[PDB]
Amino acid sequence: SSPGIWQLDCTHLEGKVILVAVHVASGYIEAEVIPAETGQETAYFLLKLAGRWPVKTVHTDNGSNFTSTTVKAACWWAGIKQEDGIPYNPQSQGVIESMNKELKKIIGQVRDQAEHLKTAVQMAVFIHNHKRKGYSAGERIVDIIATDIQ
Amino acid sequence: SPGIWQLDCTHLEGKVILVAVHVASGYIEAEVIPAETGQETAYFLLKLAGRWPVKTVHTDNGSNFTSTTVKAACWWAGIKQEDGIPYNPQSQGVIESMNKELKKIIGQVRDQAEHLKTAVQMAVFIHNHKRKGYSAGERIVDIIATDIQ
Ligand SMILES: O=C(O)CC[C@H]1COc2c(ccc(/C=C3/C(=N/O)Cc4ccccc43)c2C(=O)O)O1
Ligand SMILES: O=C(O)CC[C@H]1COc2c(ccc(/C=C3/C(=N/O)Cc4ccccc43)c2C(=O)O)O1
Ligand SMILES: [Cl-]
Repeated sequence: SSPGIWQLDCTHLEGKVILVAVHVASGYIEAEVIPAETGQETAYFLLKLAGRWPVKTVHTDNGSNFTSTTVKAACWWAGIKQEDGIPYNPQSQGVIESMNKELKKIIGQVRDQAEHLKTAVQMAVFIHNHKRKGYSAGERIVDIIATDIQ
Repeated sequence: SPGIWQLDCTHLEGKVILVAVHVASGYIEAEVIPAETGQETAYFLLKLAGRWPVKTVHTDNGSNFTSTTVKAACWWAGIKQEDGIPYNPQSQGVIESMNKELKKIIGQVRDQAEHLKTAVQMAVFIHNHKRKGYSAGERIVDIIATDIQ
C-alpha cells in the first residue's frame, strides 16, 4: 500500500554516514548524519520517522539492518512491516543513486554556509523537499497521504 | 493557520525537551537537548521546516526570539519568527496540558528505553497517533492538503 512505503538509503560523505528515508511514491526524504550505520542508530531513526509519518512498510537498505534485532524491535514497536530492499525493479538502484548524487551536490552548494555537516545535510533535505519539478516532494507526500485518509 | 507552529521547552531528568506544535492540529515533533541554546533551537527549526511547510513560528521565549542564530535559521528556512505571547490566554493551559501528557507517556514507556531520547520519540509517536475521531497526524496532513488544493 503505497502511501505508507518507505525505503532506507545509506550514503557516505566526509568520513561520516548519512542515513536517508525516502517516501517512494513522492520522493520526499528525511535524513540524519550518524557516526556509523549500526542497528541502534537505524532503529532510532525509524522510530523518529514513524512518529512523524504513517510508515507502513520499510524496505531496509542492507541485510545487516534487515537482520538486526534492534531494528526488528523498533519496527515491531512502531508497527512497521520490515521488508528487504532488493531492487526486483532494477530502476530502483539508479533512482537512489541519482538522489544520493543530487543530495551530495546540494550539500556542496551549502557546505560553506554551515560549520557542521549535519546542518548542511538538513539544508539539503529542505532544498530537496521544496524543489518544484509542478509540485514539490513535500506537496506530493501530503496529497498522497491525505487522499489515502479520505 | 496551516503554516503556524509554536515552540515549547520542557524539562525532565535534568535534560531539556524541545517541542514544536502544529497549532491547528496538535501534531508535534520533539528532541532531547542538553540545554536550550540559540544554536540548538536554530538547528531544530531547520529540521522542522525541511519536513513541514513552516510559515510562522511562535518562539517559546525571548532569548530564542532575540537569538541571532535563531534569526539566521528562520531567515534561511523562510520562517516568520514571531513572539509566543499568549494574547489568547487558553494557549498557556493547552501547552501546559500537553507537557503533562507528554511526561505521562514518557513515564509509561521509560522502562522500555535505556535513553530518555528514545522515550521522547516513543511519546511523539503515541501523541501523534492517538485518536481523539482523527489523530493529530491525520489532522495535520488534511489541513495542509486542503491548503495546497
Ligand atoms: O545514537 C543515537 O542517535 C541513537 C542511539 C540509541 C539511543 O538509544 C536507543 C537507540 C536505539 C534503540 C534503543 C532501544 C530500544 C529498545 N530496547 O528494548 C526498544 C525499542 C523500541 C523502539 C525503538 C528503540 C528501542 C535505544 C535505547 O535503549 O534508548 O538508539
Ligand atoms: O548540537 C546540535 O544538535 C545542533 C548544534 C549545531 C549544529 O551546527 C549548527 C547548529 C546551529 C546553527 C549552525 C549554523 C548555521 C549558520 N551559520 O551561519 C547559518 C545557519 C542557517 C540555518 C541553520 C543553521 C545555521 C550550525 C552549524 O554551523 O553547522 O546547531
Ligand atoms: Cl535550558
